[PDB]
Amino acid sequence: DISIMEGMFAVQHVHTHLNHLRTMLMERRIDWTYMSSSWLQTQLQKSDDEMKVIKRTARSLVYYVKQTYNSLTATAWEIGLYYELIIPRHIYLNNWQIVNIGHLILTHVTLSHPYEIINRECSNTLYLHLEECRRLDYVICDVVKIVQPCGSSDCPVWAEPVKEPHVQISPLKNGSYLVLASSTDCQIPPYVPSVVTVNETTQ
Amino acid sequence: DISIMEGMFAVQHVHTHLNHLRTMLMERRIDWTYMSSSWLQTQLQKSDDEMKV
Amino acid sequence: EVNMTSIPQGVFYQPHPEPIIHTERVLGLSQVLMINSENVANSANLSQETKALLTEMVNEEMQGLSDVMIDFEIPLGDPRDQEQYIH
Amino acid sequence: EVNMTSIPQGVFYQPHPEPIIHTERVLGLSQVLMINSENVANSANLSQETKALLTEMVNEEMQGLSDVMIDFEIPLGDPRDQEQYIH
Amino acid sequence: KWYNLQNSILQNENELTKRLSNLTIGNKLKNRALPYEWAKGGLNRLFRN
Ligand SMILES: *[C@@H]1O[C@H](CO)[C@@H](O[C@@H]2O[C@H](CO)[C@@H](O[C@@H]3O[C@H](CO)[C@@H](O)[C@H](O)[C@@H]3O)[C@H](O)[C@H]2NC(C)=O)[C@H](O)[C@H]1NC(C)=O
Ligand SMILES: *[C@@H]1O[C@H](CO)[C@@H](O)[C@H](O)[C@H]1NC(C)=O
Ligand SMILES: *[C@@H]1O[C@H](CO)[C@@H](O)[C@H](O)[C@H]1NC(C)=O
Repeated sequence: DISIMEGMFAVQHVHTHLNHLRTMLMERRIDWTYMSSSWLQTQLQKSDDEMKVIKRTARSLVYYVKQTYNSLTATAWEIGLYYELIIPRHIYLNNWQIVNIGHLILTHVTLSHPYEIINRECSNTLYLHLEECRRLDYVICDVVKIVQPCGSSDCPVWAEPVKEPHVQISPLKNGSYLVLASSTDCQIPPYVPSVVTVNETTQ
Repeated sequence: DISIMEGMFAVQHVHTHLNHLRTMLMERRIDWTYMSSSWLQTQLQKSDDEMKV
Repeated sequence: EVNMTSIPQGVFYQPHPEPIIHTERVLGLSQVLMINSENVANSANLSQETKALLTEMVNEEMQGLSDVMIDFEIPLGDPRDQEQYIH
Repeated sequence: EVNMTSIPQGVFYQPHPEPIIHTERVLGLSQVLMINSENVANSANLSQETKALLTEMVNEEMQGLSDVMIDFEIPLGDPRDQEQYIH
Repeated sequence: KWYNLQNSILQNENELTKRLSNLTIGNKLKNRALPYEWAKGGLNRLFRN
């Protein structure tokens, strides 16, 4: 009995990993535990950190599952996998998004910026304009362009008439609020955008 | 041998839950079995049914 | 009480912590998995009775996977050619 | 045979059983998991030989998870500031 | 022996197609593709004993 129960543990251990592989395959991902992935790091020369992005954003497709041996104490199966890999060119690990509020003087005035992302990963800041981006895991974009910071650059100014009161409030995702109000019922300077944080609930 | 095989069951039990957590993390979800989530129900006052959403 | 800070020119910056990849090209590959139980049986020390307990699990898992896959063929050549279709 | 019912004004109603949330705001948080095997070993009664069987599993699972994560840093402050970058 | 489980289905198909194309005249197989009992000049190139 102990001889049998010792071998049963290996069966359970294999069962867990096989179930995980089945879940990953039904999920149109790739289980890299079952695949080597070491041969393609040398064929195309990439860093260790750049290979993780390639591994993470891979999509798979199963086009045949078959059984070749059907003995009572032995079995053999085959799965055909077709998968697609996305090769990157840059990574841009440190990013900041830009929100434009402007000021009102009614007339609402907002400056126009060509760039949308600021990169501080390098020593100098980079200004990136993104086009046709896809939101799957990390942001995937076909084209990103470096542009000048509204200097060696030109920025149009657009002003639109708006009626009073025209108050706008935006949550800041860290608990603060962005307020742009012509009128002032709370202790807030008018006509100037402000960041507001409160200790208790107030209106 | 029985002393070893008794402790092996706990290892298997931990392995199952750790694999589930890894799947959830690769899936950009949150495994609430590994996280408390009881402190933020009091900081922001919400009903039991509103916390499930 | 309230806390304040005046934005100078009405421009604010959001963290936005997700990376940006800027892909270059996409590649496609094919591969076969070849699940076999004899290798696992030999690596372990199964005794002709736990082998049947392993093949049963492998068979049921593989059948469960195979119950939702359509078993088609991958196009690789040219639609016009007749020799490939004849083959 | 057929079954009939005349719609009075040409307007019909679909079940549509999914809920509708109408969000208010979005928040962001950070947290650390701190996986440790000593707590599990102490809670159980491992005997200096099943401990090595537990650390092996924990290590292989954690390495499998770590093989697909890029290990970047979360932006939290202001892009202009030089002191944070110097630090 | 060239037909085995260690190869994939496509691999076996390519093996069979190449061997059949090499050892066939019209639609008739060569004697060398048969066992020694089936033909005088058999070399077991395609079948086995
Ligand atoms: C949510 O994030 C925003 C954006 O960072 C925070 O607003 C900023 O908070 C910092 C920290 O207090 C402010 O810096 C301070 O500026 C004053 C000058 O008025 C200076 O004397 C202090 O020594 C300190 O450096 C910053 O001005 C403020 N506004 C910005 C950056 O536009 C906000 O506090 C965050 N909310 C929470 C609840 O964490
Ligand atoms: C708000 O200002 C008060 C003093 O005016 C200060 O004690 C408190 O820490 C501030 N709250 C913040 C910065 O969140
Ligand atoms: C259709 O009408 C017949 C009688 O006209 C009735 O017996 C049958 O139950 C009806 N089918 C429905 C309501 O689905």
